[PDB]
Amino acid sequence: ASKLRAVLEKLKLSRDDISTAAGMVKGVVDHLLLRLKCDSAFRGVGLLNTGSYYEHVKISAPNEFDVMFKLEVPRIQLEEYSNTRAYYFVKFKRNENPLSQFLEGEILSASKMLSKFRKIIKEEINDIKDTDVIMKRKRGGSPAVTLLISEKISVDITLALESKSSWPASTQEGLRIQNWLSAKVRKQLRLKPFYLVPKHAKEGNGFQEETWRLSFSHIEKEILNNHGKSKTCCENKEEKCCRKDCLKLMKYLLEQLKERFKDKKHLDKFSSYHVKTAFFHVCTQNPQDSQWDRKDLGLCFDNCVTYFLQCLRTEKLENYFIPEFNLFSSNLIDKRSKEFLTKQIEYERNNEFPVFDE
Ligand SMILES: Nc1nc(=O)c2ncn([C@@H]3O[C@@H]4COP(=O)(O)O[C@H]5[C@@H](O)[C@H](n6cnc7c(N)ncnc76)O[C@@H]5COP(=O)(O)O[C@@H]3[C@@H]4O)c2[nH]1
Ligand SMILES: [Zn+2]
Repeated sequence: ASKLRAVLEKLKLSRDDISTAAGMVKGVVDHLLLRLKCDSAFRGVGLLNTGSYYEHVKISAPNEFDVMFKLEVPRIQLEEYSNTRAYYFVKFKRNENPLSQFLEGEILSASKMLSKFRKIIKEEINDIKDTDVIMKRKRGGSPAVTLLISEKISVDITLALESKSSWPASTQEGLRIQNWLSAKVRKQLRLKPFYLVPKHAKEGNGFQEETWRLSFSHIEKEILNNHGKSKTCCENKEEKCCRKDCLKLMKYLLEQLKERFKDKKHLDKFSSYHVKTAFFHVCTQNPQDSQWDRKDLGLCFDNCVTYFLQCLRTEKLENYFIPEFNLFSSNLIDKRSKEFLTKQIEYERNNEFPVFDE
């Protein structure tokens, strides 16, 4: 526990780097919001509130940042890419929109949208003269256009259609927070927009470049900051839970494991979204603030680690919002690599976590 307090103390020692670093990110992002609004399609574009540093800037890892550009898109009609409960075709309600230039039938093409997004951004980068910034569009069908700044700091930018209609059927039994946050809050949250991002649905070898995927990062941000059964959790000397510290340690335990196997990238498919998602399932499972007292940090950390282990062991980690979307299927992650991480976390848990030593 005091070993873990030590670990949290160290992480705090870099709270000011990711302060100044994030101020660069916010600075560049604003340049983009200007040029994109000039375009007719992306006219009503704006920043989505998903991050802690500077209100729109999310931190996934040290020196990795994350921004969502939301775009209001009236009259959405969804067609599920069937049996893949998170992936959707997108249609307008038949009568005209400016997004017209991206249709492929009755369908809004994701990659067609993504392509113009990119040329607009790549064009602003080829113009700015103060800083050296570059493009890194590399990874496997990601919706993220990724900028790199002064060879140190990297930003994921995501286009996000905003639908203000009722969440789709695949989320009906998701966001199971009624025991934790309340039936009341779940109705409030599920009244809020949802977002579609242009991560395409695989077709085996390639993709289906007209399919979007659901996102709820703004809900994730809210249930992280408004995290207690008590409405006054973490607001006074008497209600200090360790919920946020427990998510930080989990994210950090994954990053340290990832460095140790930097040789062959044996764990490269694991992700802080996996640790976050699993941490939400624990909160659902332990709903009371009494179950996250601050002086019980070591116990709470174990609770998080075992459920993660169990998720790796069972090859099942449900998306928090779409219960039939299994982030740990073999569609997505090989049997072999999940075995790998179970062995290394199991050992880490059984020996007071030597990965956190000096
Ligand atoms: N900035 C950003 N926002 C996204 O929504 C997102 N979705 C994918 N990616 C990247 O595309 C690639 C494809 O991974 P896949 O989608 O098959 O599994 C993903 C994805 O299902 C899930 N995930 C990550 N972010 C989100 C998110 N905001 N909403 C839902 N699921 C997410 O966790 C898995 C690990 O992905 P990452 O390894 O962290 O980055 C992925 C990866 O590079 C994203 N990058
Ligand atoms: Zn709290």
